[PDB]
Amino acid sequence: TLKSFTVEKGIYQTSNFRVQPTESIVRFPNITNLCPFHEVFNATTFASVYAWNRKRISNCVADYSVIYNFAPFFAFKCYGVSPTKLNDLCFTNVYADSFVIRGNEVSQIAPGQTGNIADYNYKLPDDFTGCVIAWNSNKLDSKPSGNYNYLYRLLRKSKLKPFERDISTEIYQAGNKPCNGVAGPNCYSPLQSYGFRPTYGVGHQPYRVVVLSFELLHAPATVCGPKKSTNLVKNKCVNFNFNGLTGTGVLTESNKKFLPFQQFGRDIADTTDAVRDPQTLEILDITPCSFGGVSVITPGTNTSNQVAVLYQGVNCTEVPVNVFQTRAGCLIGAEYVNNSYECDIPIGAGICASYQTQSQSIIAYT
Amino acid sequence: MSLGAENSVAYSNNSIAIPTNFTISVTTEILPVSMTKTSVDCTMYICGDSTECSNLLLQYGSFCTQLKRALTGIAVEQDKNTQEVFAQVKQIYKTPPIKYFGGFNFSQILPDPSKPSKRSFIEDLLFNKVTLADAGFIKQYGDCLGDIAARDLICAQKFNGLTVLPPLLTDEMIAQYTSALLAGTITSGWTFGAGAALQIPFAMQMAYRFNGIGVTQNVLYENQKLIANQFNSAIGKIQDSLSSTASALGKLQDVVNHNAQALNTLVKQLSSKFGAISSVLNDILSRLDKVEAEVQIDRLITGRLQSLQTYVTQQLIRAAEIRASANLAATKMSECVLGQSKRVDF
Amino acid sequence: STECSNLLLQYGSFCTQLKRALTGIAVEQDKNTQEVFAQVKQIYKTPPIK
Amino acid sequence: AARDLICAQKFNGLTVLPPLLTDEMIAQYTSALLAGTITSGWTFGAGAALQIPFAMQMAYRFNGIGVTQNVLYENQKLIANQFNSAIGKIQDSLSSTASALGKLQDVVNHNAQALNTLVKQLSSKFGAISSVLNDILSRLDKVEAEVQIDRLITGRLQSLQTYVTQQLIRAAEIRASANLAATKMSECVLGQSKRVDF
Amino acid sequence: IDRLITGRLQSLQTYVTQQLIRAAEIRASANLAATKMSECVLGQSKRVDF
Amino acid sequence: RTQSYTNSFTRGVYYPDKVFRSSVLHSTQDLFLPFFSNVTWFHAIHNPALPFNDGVYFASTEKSNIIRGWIFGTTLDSKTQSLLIVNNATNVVIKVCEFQFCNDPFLDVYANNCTFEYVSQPFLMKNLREFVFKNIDGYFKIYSKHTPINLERDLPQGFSALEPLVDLPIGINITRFQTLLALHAAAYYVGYLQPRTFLLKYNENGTITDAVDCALDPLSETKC
Ligand SMILES: *[C@@H]1O[C@H](CO)[C@@H](O[C@@H]2O[C@H](CO)[C@@H](O)[C@H](O)[C@H]2NC(C)=O)[C@H](O)[C@H]1NC(C)=O
Ligand SMILES: *[C@@H]1O[C@H](CO)[C@@H](O)[C@H](O)[C@H]1NC(C)=O
Ligand SMILES: *[C@@H]1O[C@H](CO)[C@@H](O)[C@H](O)[C@H]1NC(C)=O
Ligand SMILES: *[C@@H]1O[C@H](CO)[C@@H](O)[C@H](O)[C@H]1NC(C)=O
Ligand SMILES: *[C@@H]1O[C@H](CO)[C@@H](O)[C@H](O)[C@H]1NC(C)=O
Ligand SMILES: *[C@@H]1O[C@H](CO)[C@@H](O)[C@H](O)[C@H]1NC(C)=O
Ligand SMILES: *[C@@H]1O[C@H](CO)[C@@H](O)[C@H](O)[C@H]1NC(C)=O
Ligand SMILES: *[C@@H]1O[C@H](CO)[C@@H](O)[C@H](O)[C@H]1NC(C)=O
Repeated sequence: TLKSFTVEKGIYQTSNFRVQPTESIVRFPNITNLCPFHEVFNATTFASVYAWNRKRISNCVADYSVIYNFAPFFAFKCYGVSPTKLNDLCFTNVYADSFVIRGNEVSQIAPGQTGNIADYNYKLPDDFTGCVIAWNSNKLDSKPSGNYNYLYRLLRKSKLKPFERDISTEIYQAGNKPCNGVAGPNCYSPLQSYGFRPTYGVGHQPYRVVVLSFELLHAPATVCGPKKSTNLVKNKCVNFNFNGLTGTGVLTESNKKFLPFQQFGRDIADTTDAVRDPQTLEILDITPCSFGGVSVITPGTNTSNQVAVLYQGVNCTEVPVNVFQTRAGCLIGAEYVNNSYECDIPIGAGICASYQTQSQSIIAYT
Repeated sequence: MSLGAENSVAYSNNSIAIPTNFTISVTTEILPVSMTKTSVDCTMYICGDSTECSNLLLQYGSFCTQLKRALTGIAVEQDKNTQEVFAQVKQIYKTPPIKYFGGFNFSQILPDPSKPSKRSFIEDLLFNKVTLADAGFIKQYGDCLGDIAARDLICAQKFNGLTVLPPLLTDEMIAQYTSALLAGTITSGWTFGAGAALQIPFAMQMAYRFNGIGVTQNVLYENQKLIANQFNSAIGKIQDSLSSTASALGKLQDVVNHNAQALNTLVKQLSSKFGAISSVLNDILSRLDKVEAEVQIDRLITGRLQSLQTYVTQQLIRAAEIRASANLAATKMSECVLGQSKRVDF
Repeated sequence: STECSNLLLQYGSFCTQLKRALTGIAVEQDKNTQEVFAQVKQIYKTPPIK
Repeated sequence: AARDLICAQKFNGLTVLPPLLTDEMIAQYTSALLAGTITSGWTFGAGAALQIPFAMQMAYRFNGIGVTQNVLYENQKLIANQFNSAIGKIQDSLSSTASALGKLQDVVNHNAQALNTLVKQLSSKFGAISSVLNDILSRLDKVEAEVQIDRLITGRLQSLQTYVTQQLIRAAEIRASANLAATKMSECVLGQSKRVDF
Repeated sequence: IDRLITGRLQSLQTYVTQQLIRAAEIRASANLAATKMSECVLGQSKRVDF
Repeated sequence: RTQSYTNSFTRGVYYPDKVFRSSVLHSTQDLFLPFFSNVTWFHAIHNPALPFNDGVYFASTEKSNIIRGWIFGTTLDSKTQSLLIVNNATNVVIKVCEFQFCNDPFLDVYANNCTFEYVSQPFLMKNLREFVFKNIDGYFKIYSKHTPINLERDLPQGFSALEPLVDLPIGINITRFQTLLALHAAAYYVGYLQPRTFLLKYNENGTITDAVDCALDPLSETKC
């Protein structure tokens, strides 16, 4: 760490030591239910742009590997999560949405966009955590002479916000007069149809879109995945998987009176300090296992190759990554004498070290 | 605002004014010497035992080596400042057991063995006046091995890679140095700062001190009891003013407070996103694929590295200011205490 | 600009410490002038005769 | 006329605060110090001001050098005329040459050019497509304008941090010079100094 | 190239800041040395341990 | 009805997130009730639907549980899906669809593909009953606090915190609301929420003891 073959007399800081965890704690939920994707990916007719059936999905183990056997999407186009990590990362509530739009309208089902579907139909939010599945659909829902069952508002007065379903068959008109259905000059086409035909260009062909919103919250432990849960250990440095948060540390007895709705333990530095057990309700505490700095005390290499090691700021019983306890840590390799000399190598709060003849050895004194 | 009272001194061609009496007044001056020594680990602060973050941090070169070098230089400089101010005497002088120094009461500045850390009355008042911060320069992890009571501030500071080193000289050694300086100054005079300590009675030493400022030494010997009473009343007035008012040690209080709030801001900088999608590294690592999580981790690494460089630069500037004040305090200890000074307002 | 402010809010507390540093410099300048010039308890006046 | 530098510096978000003590109060403090050191000598800095004739103060100040006081009183017209010529030389040296006050000129110039550079830093693109923010908001969609805004924010934050660090270093230098000036006001004006070249 | 430019600019700015702080320390030491040359060499000093 | 007017008197706060903290001071960008605002003392004796602007403070001092249920909807004329909240004795009945007898329902206590239904514990629990309602991201949050008091003339002073009880994931679009007046006088307090930047003080437990309205006066701006 000094990039040299000869070190001089003094005290040097070299690295840091950290104790490694033994095993892991996995306490995933236990839901003995599964959800069928067959009733959401190949229904006979899906929806219009505003008739999108909100299939709210909760309390079922979801297998995310068999989705590729369904209708041919090119890629599992997600925003925020990668489509191989859903088997272990788990969410709180999944909403299923489905609508049929044009070819040059799929780009508005991205988080943050403007256009016609992004303004007059179901607009995805800018902070959207989920997956959108879309494909070309001139095989099933492409009945000729205009498929008028999938019919859309071309013009709308106001912005249609996310989760603001508008099933109104009413009229929008503006500018001079009340209209009451006079289609020519004033009371134009209220809610027209797409006219899905196979004679259209590929930029305007019908496209079926399936939207799954894998949202994230600090809510109580609802719907999760197929990860195999394990048992519990305590009072030692192990990894944990308490609900969704993970890390390492030592779990001790608590004396903080949590309110019955409060669960998590976020700190000043936005780390978790005291979190609730998901199954056997005991609201314990989190503290990380032992670490600190390590420093090497040596004379010159032209004198000797002996060293003394100072583990800074630990009680000297949790040492592994002569024994003397110091206010600045604990010292290994130096014998404490009941004498007093001038300070040669400074260590800590009044303790120094030197290389004296009292057999040559490294001694520590006040 | 008012600059002061208007005064018009009666100057004339042959008029002079000469004092006929005197007052002995003892003032107080407070000077900082050293601040808190800190050391910061880069890997636990920026990354927090993540291998992927360490691999992306290895490409940034050697910023952390020079950050550690700057912090170690500041930490050595603090011990040098304390040793330069206090450790000026060669031998630890001791006061004789008979406490008679011509009628002057030194019982509030001389130590007493009633308490384990042998400090005087005024030193005890000064140590109790500064409300210290957390400042975990002791074996702090023994208290945080078991999470008890509520969340502390030094403990969350420690858990993110920030470590406070203890000072080289303890408080009782500084009190021993101060007691040696008092025992030299009362007994020997200015002779112990120029060679061997030569004893002299305190009345004859104070006669030398009056002879140094242009007053004839017979004024002391004819007014010894009055001067001793004035000195005792001034010492009691300083003791009462320190016991009553708690707003005189503001420089040392600011020395504590600045190093508290710099570490608090360095801890609070970990909660920011810096343009990424999460402030927690594990959520970024578990949610996304390789390339996007590398982009988010690069954003977090740049933000945390910028905050750490800002902290190190602020510590270097404060260390320069503290070193200037420590040099001033060393000069004042060398000139006011170990001798008599002719520099006015010094 | 509202969008720039919402993007700047994600950068932490750099603005607060920059403002604190400049406030410290601004107070220190007045401390320097006061400790250099204001060295008299009373404002003395020269006699009318010169 | 035209747009001033100070108007643009004000408009960009930078404000210059006035000092607490106006120049009239500084002049009052200086005149009080001069009146004290003319009438009373050094006695106004050690307690109450005690009046004394100026020839007696000059005799004491010769006697502190190593020259006896009979040298003054037998030569008082010569010291008076030499001091009059020496103080009349100062206005001749200062009414024509303008290079003596270069330290105060540098104190003004550095704090002008730092604000000039920090204002000039606002026209840089820092890798974006335009330095004007409203063009970015009116020209692009949400995500791309957010990318350009992040680039501009990083550049302007770096410029502000560089300005603050340079001001901190200059404040340390100015404080060291102010401490030296306070020591010189204490020791040269309020008394007599035996220190050589001080 | 923009990434490399940002990294090298940051390293150069860090070097300039450390050189400025070192220059301030060296200037304080040089002022002390000039005072000691003016007082110890050019005269006799009454200040203790100066 | 009768529109008597009074003041807020330093109440209307709630826990913003379900995260425990203690002995810390925290600042939240949320939609709290402003301090010393203009609330209305409604006496229901003679009633169109009041607007739902970003949240309702809704409160009642009724001992005998006259105020029972609530209705929500955009048009509320059997044209939109709307919402129905029924506190049926020791149960809660929530319907996302509508029946719409008339403009004021007056259910006689003497549906086109409904989506969500709900049942739970009774909704209600010297009495100051407080429900803060809001609708953010399609979620209908419910806050509650049982407040024993000693003043029965207006809103009493002091400080108390409102705890969340039941969370709903549905509601879509709500811009009108109306209390229930089913007969088998009355008084209900209503206030309007606005976005604020409150700073909260936590005790040794997770109890909000004091708070400051950060835009009420320059002293509170200094405290922020
Ligand atoms: C010089 O001053 C001292 C006090 O500053 C004077 O001592 C006081 O004398 C009066 C009576 O003369 C007593 O009532 C006080 O108690 C004394 N004070 C102290 C502290 O001893 C002293 O008399 C003055 N001498 C002259 C010549 O004026
Ligand atoms: C999961 O375990 C808890 C208790 O350990 C039990 O109450 C619950 O019914 C279990 N869930 C299922 C789906 O069996
Ligand atoms: C989905 O259902 C339709 C009709 O029920 C069927 O034709 C189609 O093959 C199904 N999809 C798959 C992938 O089998
Ligand atoms: C921590 O160190 C102290 C000091 O020796 C000791 O008394 C105490 O037992 C230690 N704690 C342990 C070993 O848990
Ligand atoms: C000296 O002062 C006195 C009193 O003001 C005055 O009468 C006298 O004329 C002065 N001496 C001279 C030479 O002016
Ligand atoms: C002054 O000295 C006497 C000893 O003669 C001592 O008893 C007394 O306590 C001293 N005064 C103070 C304030 O300590
Ligand atoms: C509330 O609004 C009414 C409207 O006229 C007004 O008279 C009353 O003073 C207001 N109350 C306040 C501001 O406390
Ligand atoms: C915190 O909770 C405990 C246990 O209920 C209680 O004894 C204590 O008084 C509470 N402290 C408060 C409310 O400040």
